[PDB]
Amino acid sequence: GITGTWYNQLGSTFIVTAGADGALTGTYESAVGNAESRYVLTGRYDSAPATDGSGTALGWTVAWKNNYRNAHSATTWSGQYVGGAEARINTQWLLTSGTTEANAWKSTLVGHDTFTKVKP
Amino acid sequence: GITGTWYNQLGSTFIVTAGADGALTGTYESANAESRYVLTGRYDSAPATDGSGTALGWTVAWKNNYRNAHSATTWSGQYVGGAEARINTQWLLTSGTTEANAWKSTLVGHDTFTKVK
Amino acid sequence: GITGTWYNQLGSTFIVTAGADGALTGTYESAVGNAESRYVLTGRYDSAPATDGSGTALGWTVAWKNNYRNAHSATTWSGQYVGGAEARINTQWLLTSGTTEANAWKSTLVGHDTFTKVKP
Amino acid sequence: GITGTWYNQLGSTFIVTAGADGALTGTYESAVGNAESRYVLTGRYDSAPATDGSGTALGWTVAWKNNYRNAHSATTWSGQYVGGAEARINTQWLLTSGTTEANAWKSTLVGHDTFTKVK
Repeated sequence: GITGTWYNQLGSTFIVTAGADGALTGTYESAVGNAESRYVLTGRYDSAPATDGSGTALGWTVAWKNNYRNAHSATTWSGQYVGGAEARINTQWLLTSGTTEANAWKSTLVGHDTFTKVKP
Repeated sequence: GITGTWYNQLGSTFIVTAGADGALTGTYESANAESRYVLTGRYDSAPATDGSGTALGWTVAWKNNYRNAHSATTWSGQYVGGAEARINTQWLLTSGTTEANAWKSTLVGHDTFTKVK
Repeated sequence: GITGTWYNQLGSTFIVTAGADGALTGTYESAVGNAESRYVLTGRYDSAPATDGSGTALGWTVAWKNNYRNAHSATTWSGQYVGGAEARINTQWLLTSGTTEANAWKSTLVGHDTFTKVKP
Repeated sequence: GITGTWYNQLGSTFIVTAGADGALTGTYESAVGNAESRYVLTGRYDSAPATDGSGTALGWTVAWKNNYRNAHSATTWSGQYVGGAEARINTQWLLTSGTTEANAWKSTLVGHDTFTKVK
């Protein structure tokens, strides 16, 4: 299932637990950006997905502050878990930095990450 | 500043508690009990005091005890304080799909939340 | 109609002609970023929209190179024209910079611009 | 290196010409290539990219109307071209459908496409 240790295409490590209530909890370690060591993540997933072959919708957030660094920014990943021999979580993400109003136009980066339970 | 009730531009409301450890927890109401959903996210608990906003994000999976849309939305944005406080966000809404339909799985948009209806 | 001079919420100037064949042509002047004066734009729009009250889908691109500056980047706006007493073009945009492979993860900004024929 | 035929991860094809001063013009079609699947594309690219190893920024639009069909929608692709023996155009896209104002919240899909010179 969703619970386990995942890696994206760039080597970031996503350690997550999916609870019966639809909760996601865990830690994220980023291979890119103004980040070091582990950061808390929380999110939600559909705990009763369809039975027609569709994936399981989910999302989570990391605020890029821990006991060692603060980048004044947060990323959300939105996507779906696809089961099978090679389980996969396919996502698109938004990374918003705190900015002044004059700089808000350049506050948000966008991209896509794919996660598997094997390293890239 | 973040803790409390917020209203978007389209008739949605949420109530959130911003914890001292960076947690966001609360309830999102898209329009009655049947429209209330759990929300969970994170925010920068030590933002700059230089005029910059406070970065944050949260997720709602659209399942409750009454309904299930097999989908989830994430909002990514920043809180801006003061007399006209705002949470300015962009969002991604992913639906569970088959592989053949995955190309059309994700909608994108924006929401602005205020403390006054 | 779409043809005319439009302004976004930041005061950028969008001068566009919508041709009978679905073509958009014109110039863009940005209120923000590494930009000076007018840049070429081209795009497309639905020249026969639905008659059920729906807006008119459209999109356009600016590469941020002109005779004065080159930011090595390009923005695409995707949206729809909404007729009314206060005509409006509502868009979401992607701004991709040319980067190295190691920096590609942070190559693309995302935002939303709304245009009217009156300057705010 | 941009001019020619490109193929995405899901079968789609485009034939583009990159003009000297930054114009992109061409046709976007399905893998089958029948006339009913072909649409005009136009866009722009950086005609003087950096020389430090960075990609070439570009974008283009297709409105999904041709002489045969009209889906009342348009897609923009924003990305960069990377040359070499394994040349690529790496993009993210936005697909906006015409909607009423009440449905505007669900008007815009987002995704990503990677284009290569071989199928």
